[PDB]
Amino acid sequence: PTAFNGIKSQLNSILKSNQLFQDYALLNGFLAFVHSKLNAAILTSIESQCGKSFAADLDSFDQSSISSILDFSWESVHYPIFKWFQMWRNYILFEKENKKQQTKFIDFRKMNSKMLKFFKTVQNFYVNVINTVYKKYDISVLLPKRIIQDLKLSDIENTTNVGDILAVKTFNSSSPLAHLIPTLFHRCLLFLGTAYRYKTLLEEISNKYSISNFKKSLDFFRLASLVLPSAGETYSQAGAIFLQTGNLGIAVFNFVKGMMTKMPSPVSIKNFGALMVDNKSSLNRSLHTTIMNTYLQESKGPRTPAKEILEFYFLGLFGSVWSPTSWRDDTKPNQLNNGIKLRHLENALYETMSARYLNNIKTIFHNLIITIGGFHLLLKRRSDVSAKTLKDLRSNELDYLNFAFKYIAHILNDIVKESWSENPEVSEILGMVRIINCWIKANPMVLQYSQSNLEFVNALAYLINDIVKKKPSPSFSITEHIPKRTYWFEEDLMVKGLSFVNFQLSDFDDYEKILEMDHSLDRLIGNPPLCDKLSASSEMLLRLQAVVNISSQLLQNN
Amino acid sequence: DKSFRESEKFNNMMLKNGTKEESENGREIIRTNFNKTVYASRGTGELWSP
Amino acid sequence: ASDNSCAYCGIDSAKCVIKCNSCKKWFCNTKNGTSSSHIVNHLVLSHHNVVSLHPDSDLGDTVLECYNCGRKNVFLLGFVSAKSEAVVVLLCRIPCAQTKNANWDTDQWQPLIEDRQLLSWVAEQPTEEEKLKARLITPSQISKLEAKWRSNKDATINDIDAPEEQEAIPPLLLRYQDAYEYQRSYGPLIKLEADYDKQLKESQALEHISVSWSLALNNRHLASFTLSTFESNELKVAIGDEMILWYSGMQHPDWEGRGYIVRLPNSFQDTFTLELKPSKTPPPTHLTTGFTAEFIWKGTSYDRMQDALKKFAIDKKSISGYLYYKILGHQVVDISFDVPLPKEFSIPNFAQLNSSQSNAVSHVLQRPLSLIQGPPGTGKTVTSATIVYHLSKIHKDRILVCAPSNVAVDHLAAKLRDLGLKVVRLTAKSREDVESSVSNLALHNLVGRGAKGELKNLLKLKDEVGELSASDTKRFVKLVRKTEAEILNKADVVCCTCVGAGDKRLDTKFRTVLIDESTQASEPECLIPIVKGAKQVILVGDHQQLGPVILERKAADAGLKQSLFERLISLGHVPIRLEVQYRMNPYLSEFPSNMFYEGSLQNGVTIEQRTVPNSKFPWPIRGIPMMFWANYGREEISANGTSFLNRIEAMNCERIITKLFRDGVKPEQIGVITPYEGQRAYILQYMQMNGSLDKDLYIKVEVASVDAFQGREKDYIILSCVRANEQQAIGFLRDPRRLNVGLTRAKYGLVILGNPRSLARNTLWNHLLIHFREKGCLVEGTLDNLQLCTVQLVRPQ
RNA sequence: UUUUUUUUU
Repeated sequence: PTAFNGIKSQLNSILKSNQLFQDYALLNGFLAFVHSKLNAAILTSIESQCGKSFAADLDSFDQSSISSILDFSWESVHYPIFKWFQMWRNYILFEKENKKQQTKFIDFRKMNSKMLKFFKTVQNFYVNVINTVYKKYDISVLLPKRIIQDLKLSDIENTTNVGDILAVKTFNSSSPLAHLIPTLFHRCLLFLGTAYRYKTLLEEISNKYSISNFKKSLDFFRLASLVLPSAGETYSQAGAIFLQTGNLGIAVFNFVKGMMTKMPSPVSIKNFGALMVDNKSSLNRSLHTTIMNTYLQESKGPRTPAKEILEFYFLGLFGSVWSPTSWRDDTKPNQLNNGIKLRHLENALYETMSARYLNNIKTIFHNLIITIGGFHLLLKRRSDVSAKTLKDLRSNELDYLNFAFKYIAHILNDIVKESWSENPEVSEILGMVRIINCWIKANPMVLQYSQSNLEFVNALAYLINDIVKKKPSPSFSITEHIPKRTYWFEEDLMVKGLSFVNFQLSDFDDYEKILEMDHSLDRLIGNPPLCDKLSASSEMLLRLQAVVNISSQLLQNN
Repeated sequence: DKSFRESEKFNNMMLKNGTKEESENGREIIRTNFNKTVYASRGTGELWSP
Repeated sequence: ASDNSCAYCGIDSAKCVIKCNSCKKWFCNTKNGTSSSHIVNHLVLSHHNVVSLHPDSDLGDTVLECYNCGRKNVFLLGFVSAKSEAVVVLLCRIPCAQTKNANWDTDQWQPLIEDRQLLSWVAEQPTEEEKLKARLITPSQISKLEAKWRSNKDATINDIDAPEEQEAIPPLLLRYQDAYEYQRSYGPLIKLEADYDKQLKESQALEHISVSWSLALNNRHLASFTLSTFESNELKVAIGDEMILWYSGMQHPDWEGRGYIVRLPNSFQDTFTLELKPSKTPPPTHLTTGFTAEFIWKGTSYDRMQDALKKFAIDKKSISGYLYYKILGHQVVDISFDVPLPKEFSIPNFAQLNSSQSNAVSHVLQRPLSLIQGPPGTGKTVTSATIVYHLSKIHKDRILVCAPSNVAVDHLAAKLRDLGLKVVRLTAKSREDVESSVSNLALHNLVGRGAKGELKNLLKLKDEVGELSASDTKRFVKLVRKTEAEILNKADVVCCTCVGAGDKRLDTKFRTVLIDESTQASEPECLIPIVKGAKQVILVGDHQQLGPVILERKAADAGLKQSLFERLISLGHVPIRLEVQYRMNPYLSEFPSNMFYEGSLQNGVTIEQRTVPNSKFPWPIRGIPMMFWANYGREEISANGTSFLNRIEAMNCERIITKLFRDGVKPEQIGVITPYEGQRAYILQYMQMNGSLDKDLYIKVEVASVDAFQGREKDYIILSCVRANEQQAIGFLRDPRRLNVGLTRAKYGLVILGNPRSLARNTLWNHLLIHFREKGCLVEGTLDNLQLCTVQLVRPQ
């Protein structure tokens, strides 16, 4: 920063000077200058890090230099330029004067020309960074080959010398470089995806945006999160992407997944609070407007609105239970501030998801994940001494426990019980029960609370009884031996790194076994070689074995 | 003009004394021997003085 | 009107008038009706340098002189604010104002002339009624009345009013009715040029020079005399010029001694060496002072081409009909030749030709005239050699090769000798004592070495004694003429300058003539060798580089600057261009090709080839050896009186020189070019004084002007714009040709200095600024800490 | 509102 401060101020002057309205060449040469020197600094940092031997102390390795460099590159050059662009379109589009719209149209055309130029420059900068780090170094052992092909690195010919082929294993933390390249790729994908979503905002004249326009950004953020799962800041950006298009349940799942990661994202916490604490926040009024719009469509619309009921009515239940003050009327605690009764809305959910679980199970799964994370973020909310036993729980969290276990027992009785046997292809049906039991076993206090809850216990007993009676496989039985797989399932990935399962689903004792045998990194991300790809049927039997084993282990002391 | 007449006579006799050809550009081109040369007519006229 | 009144406006106020020392006249300081004050106007128009203030003025009756050294050239002096309050010390610009002294801070030193005007404190401005009472005079009348002080010293505004004849010289025509009209149109300009060149050179008599005598290797007395640096720099002398060194005084009777110059002042010595011709009267070696040197003007340059014009206008057998009627520009049907084409155009054991040069060689052997246009670095030299060799083998005749530049003729002759042909070099009689790389091809050397019989004894006697008897001299000249005729008749090709074709020794008519870089010479200089009975003329030259420098201004206006190559191209002749370059980096090549060559030029070298690895020079963009280091200094006037110089650009260029030296580049790979001469001089002494590292490592660097650095190349070249004035007047850099010839000097890296604001007005420099800025090279500040410069380059419409 | 170079019996 001691060397980069002047250019930060130099960029600041240029925006304040407003010279870029006439002379884009100034901006282009300025960008060339900063690209040149930031690339030089990155190269110097990498070459200095590489020169150190393995015998050097880990404390002497400065891993945060390149991360700071690239964060400065986005937030201090690229993001401020995009902000100036944004204010500039705001000014011309929202010019309240009565000037002819044709002039605004030509100004808009100049917008597209210049911002395609600038976005092309920025994308060239990032893609050149990616290609260079792919060229001078070997990343096959550390990155999945899917990321290599999806980034189109395969067509990039590798010029590394044989003596330059670094001998670093898959997950050797002793080698420093096992982390800087993952962070570099993760943040490059992050900023490239932000560039694509921003450009999508730029190109559209109107403020109305559809999901179909942010496909590439969603992909890039997907590989971004795959590159490094232990970065909640990646999930928050996707949460914002789903935020502005009006998909809110997936959004809130994104923000919670972001904040309870090993490294929590403050922006995700601020966003969740805006949707959930600040009654004055416009996003909370967006939630209220769309929820009673959904109520109006349910009451008067020709058809039962299944999907958005299942999502936003659930958001209403989650609000009304999680933060009672801001939603339930002070006069009438049994109804929302919009006047919608809680019991009607809850029963509407029960009927709606019991009727249309199969078409919207993913939304229901996100409902499960938000419900289970809610208790943790609630006990984290405590400014007093944190809870350790059931006795320390206050009335609000006991009520939340009752509603959450009501939901769990209901849907276990109504969806998994009837749809597990008919639908082997739907892995979420059994992955949900795996999540429920893994989460109940990862935290002792919910486990103790579960044994006192009759609904959940009887639902689990009934599910075990149906699974046993149907006899899915001839050798299926209740055994204490933990089943092992050669890889991880989709629930393992989509619930990886989250503390309420202690950052990994432990229903299978095969993590080390997966590590010791080849393609371990690829198999850890659910993409093994085609030889070991078992059928979805075998997947359902293995999930059944794990579910019945853990459920019996839970019900032994019910 | 007398110069024009000299030009026309010189061009006509150059046309007569050579063989005809067509160039790559399409302009009519006369091929003539190196060892045979033609000196253009001069005439008389007044000369400037220092 | 009082004697103290201004000679131009008649203001009587002694707070504004100032006395000229040379002509004993008084001058004002106002800018009424002129862009400058009158005093400097008269100083530059009449060459005057010394001025004296009025007795009644605040300073008194004093003559402006330098404190430290005593120079009286007002263009040098300037005030320095002494550390003691209200104390003014007079110091010249150099070296007094740059040699640091603790009694005053020299960083605030300001020239006595600012904005073409003297300081108010030295000479105050006239009051408004004094301005309105003074008669108005426009610069036209200023120059007209100044023009006649050199004849009469009593001329005033009403005195002259002279309708001297200024006959409108006929402008040059494209297609003449006959040879007579061509000669009539050309003659007068040449007469004027000869007359005024003789006038300027004869006015350079060197008087009371201190001459040191020495003996040369050939037993010839050397007259080495030192002159002032200003006079030596103003001396437009080449090696081998002849003058008269005569002394008249009591110490020794009248003597006359003629000889040539074998040495010229350079960065090491400022001594003019005169090798005297052996004479019966011995030179007075015991004398050292009182000698006077008068240059012997020679009209042989003009009289020869006058004879050439006579031959063109008279002799029928002077030029073949086709080339005659093409030189006159008349319409004639195209003519080819019956020549068998060679099997392979390229010559074994020599350079291999590409497609473009193959086309050039192929299309040239079939037509009597054609024009070849060559961008710099392409290597026209090999094409010329191949064409000459193949034509000679085809026809087996004597071939003539001519070029305006002596060094160019030397290069072409060495190359032709490299092809195995028989080459004879015709050296000028004054230049017979001048060494060259092709000295073994000299015709005088050939007759001296191939001398046999009586010829050896005559040559030895002439060398030993110096003078021979009349009969012996006549036998000698007759026999050397015989030997020269035998040599030329035996020689395959003949080498002589474009002016050397007027020599009587070339009596034999020549049929095959090569004219090289014709544009560099004027039209008569290329018509000298074309009227000697040739049937095939081939003209090589490029019309996008510097051409003829015509001292006459009416001649240059009428068209004497238009060379034969340019006239033929204007006629309708389409040249054959070579579209590949082998010298400069593609980044260095993108602009000039795009602007001057329509972008058609292509790069025959790759980026890696023109890239120096592990270069520690802080270029604005890594990988792009080009930057624009802006400087906001102010231009001044050097000791000449018409040039300009800039000290800020000098210190910055010295800094860049040191920086490139710490990068490992040898001095021979780096040169400095300045469009103004006084700037070059100031750079020279500033480098030799303020060299941060060893001064030798700086003096080995070659520095010269743009025009004196044409046809050469260097690894690194620094361009200095110099011009930095408030009026945004650039001057003579408005022509794109000067910019074109400057950039292509550098092979690897290009550095440009100057003030971008003054240059921004010019459209050509505006586009240069655009191209430099858009590539992220427009910077400012210190070279170590360069940031981008954000001056508005596009004018708001 | 122009200052630079080529050539020379």
